[PDB]
Amino acid sequence: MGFLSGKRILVTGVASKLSIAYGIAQAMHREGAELAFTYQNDKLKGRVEEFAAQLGSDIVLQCDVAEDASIDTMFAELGKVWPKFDGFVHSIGFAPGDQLDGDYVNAVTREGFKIAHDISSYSFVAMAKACRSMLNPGSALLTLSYLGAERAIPNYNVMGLAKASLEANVRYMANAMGPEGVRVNAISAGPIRTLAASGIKDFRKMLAHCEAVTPIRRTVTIEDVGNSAAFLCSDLSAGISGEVVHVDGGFSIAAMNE
Amino acid sequence: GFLSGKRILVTGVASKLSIAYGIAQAMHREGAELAFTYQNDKLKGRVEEFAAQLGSDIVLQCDVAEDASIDTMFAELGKVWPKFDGFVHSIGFAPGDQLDGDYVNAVTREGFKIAHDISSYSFVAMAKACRSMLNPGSALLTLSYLGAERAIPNYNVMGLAKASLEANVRYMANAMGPEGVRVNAISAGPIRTLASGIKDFRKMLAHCEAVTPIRRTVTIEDVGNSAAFLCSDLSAGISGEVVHVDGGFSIAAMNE
Ligand SMILES: NC(=O)c1ccc[n+]([C@@H]2O[C@H](COP(=O)([O-])OP(=O)(O)OC[C@H]3O[C@@H](n4cnc5c(N)ncnc54)[C@H](O)[C@@H]3O)[C@@H](O)[C@H]2O)c1
Ligand SMILES: NC(=O)c1ccc[n+]([C@@H]2O[C@H](COP(=O)([O-])OP(=O)(O)OC[C@H]3O[C@@H](n4cnc5c(N)ncnc54)[C@H](O)[C@@H]3O)[C@@H](O)[C@H]2O)c1
Ligand SMILES: Cc1c(CN(C)C(=O)CCc2cnc3c(c2)CCC(=O)N3)oc2ccccc12
Ligand SMILES: Cc1c(CN(C)C(=O)CCc2cnc3c(c2)CCC(=O)N3)oc2ccccc12
Repeated sequence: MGFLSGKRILVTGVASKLSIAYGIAQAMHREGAELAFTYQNDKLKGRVEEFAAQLGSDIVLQCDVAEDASIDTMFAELGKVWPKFDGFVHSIGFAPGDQLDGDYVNAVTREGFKIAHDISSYSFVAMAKACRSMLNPGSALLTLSYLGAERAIPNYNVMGLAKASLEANVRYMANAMGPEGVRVNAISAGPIRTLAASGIKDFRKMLAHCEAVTPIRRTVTIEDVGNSAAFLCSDLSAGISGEVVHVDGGFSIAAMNE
Repeated sequence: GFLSGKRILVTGVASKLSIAYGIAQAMHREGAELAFTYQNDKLKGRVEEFAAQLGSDIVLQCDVAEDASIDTMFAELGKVWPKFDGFVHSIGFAPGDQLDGDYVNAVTREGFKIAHDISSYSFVAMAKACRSMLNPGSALLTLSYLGAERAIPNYNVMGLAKASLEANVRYMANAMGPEGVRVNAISAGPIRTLASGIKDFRKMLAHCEAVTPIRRTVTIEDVGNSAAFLCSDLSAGISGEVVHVDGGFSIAAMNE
């Protein structure tokens, strides 16, 4: 048996075999976790049920994180099979496409700001509120952030604020839930070409420039972050809570190349 | 006055204890011309009174929850200050219920929505509205708290809003830099005002004094001076920065 052996983990945001959530699910199953999955729309229902079936999982439940009721119904359905379980992965992020186009202060709008912060930052607590009573002692919660939280990156715009809010969310959640044996962490992942990479401007050239100046000298993959994710949600990470772990290849800690 | 020749809009003054009151009169002392805003009909009188005490005639209605109110405010300001040299963003709010006890139990979607709407978005929304009017060498300022960067009990979602605000500072600074605009934040230490009203320690909290390097909590005058400096040409080399004005409380750990 590998680590995460006796663990039951819920994985959100699996929209593709390219999704970060797929890479994470693969690693967690390889390490022997019993998984459950969610999907937003009925367009995804077909795909997620198969990825879940490949990974050996009967549990595949709809959930749009915009709605408090949707979240409650999902954890009620999950309760029928998983009365208690050992945490979940928050791999959801959205902001109206047009918000990420050009100059930040031009693009940004009150509604763009709301949706971005609601879906990418609050969604994480909403979900933790709904299943708090089901979490086992020693359980672990994980989310995914980007360097845009810490720095001003062109055309990332409002998402950077949502991610900043999210990283603070990890901190407060970890602090609130610590005492009851629950750890909350985040992975600040490097740039990967997934469903969130389109229709982003200059994404090809951005990865090329990013792979030249990142110390490890390659762009990170969904396997690398899946591995860290599995570790963060495992008892090997029992001493880590409220932390924003950079699975960056070392990009963020360098400056001025070449 | 190192702030002389500058016209700066100060918001969020509602009391002599108010943090913007300290900033305004520090800004006044250094020869700046000031304009003010008030959120409510309730505040109008007090903001008019202090505006008069600082030699200002420009006092305008502005609720930053409404885009129309902001645009009407800057439209009304345009008639007197067609162009000016930036503003001070001393505004924050979450429903009171949100700032009490366990964060996860306290927080709601609506409480999160308002917290972020009023405390973070309003800052850029205001910049958005007056971007046309901002002179080269203009400077924007906002006020934050350590709860952005660490988990403070009973600060709760305000910490998330503040974190968003501090990120907003960097993005605003990066976007508006090329047009000669600077955008920074003062992360102030705890002060007795607001308004902070109905907050649990609080005086227990106010005993940071024992743990804070300078052996006291920071004052409205300390923040006022720093804010004046940050909005002057003296701080021409500083942009997108979160300057901690809390007597070095943030940089210390385990002082008994
Ligand atoms: N470059 C990257 O791709 C990158 C880097 C760092 C962090 N991340 C983060 O990782 C997470 C996954 O992003 P990705 O790009 O790897 O794959 P992705 O594009 O599939 O992620 C988006 C996910 O959001 C879900 N979704 C959208 N809105 C929803 C909502 N309100 N409720 C429920 N489901 C909804 C979809 O199922 C989808 O899987 C995001 O939070 C993203 O911010 C990605
Ligand atoms: N006092 C502290 O302990 C402390 C510490 C660090 C930072 N700050 C920050 O300083 C700023 C002002 O706080 P203060 O201590 O001066 O108390 P205060 O109560 O005087 O300031 C809050 C201000 O928000 C304004 N306001 C509320 N909702 C509004 C809206 N939608 N539109 C327009 N105006 C609205 C009020 O008029 C008021 O002037 C806040 O942003 C707070 O986050 C305060
Ligand atoms: C990296 C990187 C990403 C990936 N990433 C870390 C993200 O957080 C992406 C977030 C995202 C949120 N909402 C939407 C989209 C992407 C695409 C299309 C859409 O309609 N909505 O996106 C960027 C956008 C601009 C700059 C860099 C990046
Ligand atoms: C310091 C400090 C403050 C002050 N501060 C830095 C803040 O950033 C905001 C305080 C605040 C924001 N919104 C409201 C209230 C206080 C009271 C009543 C109300 O209706 N809304 O508040 C705290 C709350 C808990 C712990 C510390 C603090």
